[PDB]
Amino acid sequence: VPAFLFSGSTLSSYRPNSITIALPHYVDLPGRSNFKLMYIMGFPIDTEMEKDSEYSNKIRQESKISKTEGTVSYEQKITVETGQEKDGVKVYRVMVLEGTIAESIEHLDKKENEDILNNNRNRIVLADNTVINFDNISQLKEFLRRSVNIVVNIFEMLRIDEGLRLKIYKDTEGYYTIGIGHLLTKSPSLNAAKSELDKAIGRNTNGVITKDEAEKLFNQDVDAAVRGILRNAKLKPVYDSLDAVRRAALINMVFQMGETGVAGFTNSLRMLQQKRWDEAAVNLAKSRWYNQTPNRAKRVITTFRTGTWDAYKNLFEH
Repeated sequence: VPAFLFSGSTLSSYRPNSITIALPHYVDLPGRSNFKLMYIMGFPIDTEMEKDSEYSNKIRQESKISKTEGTVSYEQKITVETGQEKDGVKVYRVMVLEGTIAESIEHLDKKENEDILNNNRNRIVLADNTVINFDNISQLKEFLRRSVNIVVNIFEMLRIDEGLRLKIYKDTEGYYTIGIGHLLTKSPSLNAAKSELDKAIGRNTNGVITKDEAEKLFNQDVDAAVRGILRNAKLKPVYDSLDAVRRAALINMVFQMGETGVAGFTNSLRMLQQKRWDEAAVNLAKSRWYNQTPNRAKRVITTFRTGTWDAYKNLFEH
C-alpha cells in the first residue's frame, strides 16, 4: 500500500483537459508509448502489472545506470515517482512528470512532499521507458545533483574553450550568431537576426542577452549535438561507452569541428572506447587540431585523459 500518495504537490508541464475528479480518469501520455496514467483526486498515478490490463502499464525493465555512481546528465526531461512494489504489482504516484533535472531537484526539496518521499520507494522513469530504482530519496537527490553539476560545468567548459558573446556577432562564415554556439539566421539581415533572437528569448533584446539566456540557448545546442552523435554510427558506440565528464569532452569536439570532423579521428575514438586514455591522448595530439587551437585541445585532451574537470576547475564560474 502506497503510503501518503494524495499528500504534497506534483510538478507536471502536462495539464490534462468543482467536479467529477473524485472518479478515476485514465489517459495515455501524448508523446510516448506505454505511459498510461490514472488520475484520482487530480493526482497522476503510474501502475504496472505483470498480467494484462486495459488501464495498466506493462512491466518496465530496469536501466543499467548506477544509482550510486551514475548520471541523467544528457537526458532532456525525466520522470520521478514514489510508490510501492510487490510481486506482479507496482503502484507509483508521479511527483514530477517529464521535468528538467533542476526542476526535479527543487520540487523534491519542498517540505510538503517530504512526507510522501521518506515513506516510499523512489524511482526515475527515463524517456526511453526504463527505470532507475533508488534505495532512498537522499541518494536520489545526490544522483540528481551530480547530474546538474555536469550540466552547469559543460556550459563553463564551452564558455572557456569556445568563447561567450552577449551581443549578436558574425560566424567565420558570415552568419549572425550569439552566445556560444548559437546561430540565429542564415539571412543577411540584422533585423532578421534580432527578430529571431527576440522570438527565441521571448522578450525585446535589441541584440544583447544575459548569461542565463545564452545558457538556455546553449542547452538547446547540447541536445541537438547529442541527438546527432547518437545518429552517427561512428560516434554512437564511443559516446555510449564514455562516462559523463568524458562525454562533455566529446561534445566539446563536436561543437568545434562538427560530427563529421570528429568522426575522422578513427583511431583516437577506438582508443577512447577501449579506455586506453593515454594512447588516445598521444594520438589526438598528432592532429592539425592540436596545433591550431592548442590551449583548447590541451584542456580537452587532459579531460579525456583524467575523466575529471582539472583543466577547467580554477576557471569556473568566471
